[PDB]
Amino acid sequence: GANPFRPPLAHQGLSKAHVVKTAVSVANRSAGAEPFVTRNDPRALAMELAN
Amino acid sequence: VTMSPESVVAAAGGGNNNSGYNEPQRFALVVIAVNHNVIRIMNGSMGFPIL
Repeated sequence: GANPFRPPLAHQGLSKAHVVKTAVSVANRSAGAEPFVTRNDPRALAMELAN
Repeated sequence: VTMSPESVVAAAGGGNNNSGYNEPQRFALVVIAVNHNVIRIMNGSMGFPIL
């Protein structure tokens, strides 16, 4: 039948076109930035009383 | 799933002889499902295109 079983030729494989289960998309949540409420107390200022 | 009073009473033992629930009874829930799939035969090979 021209159908031998010996050849280990396992082809190339199979292309996974899609996945059975879709991947949900979560909302991106960043974090602190340059003015991320930090303590530095350089000046402490001086508020003169007007009256 | 909501169980039944017969199951509730059969869970506790103490049944008389030839009643089946002489000893405490334990139950387990089993669920199976049946689904479709697609198989592609090419290059003398096989596999699920959608996986």
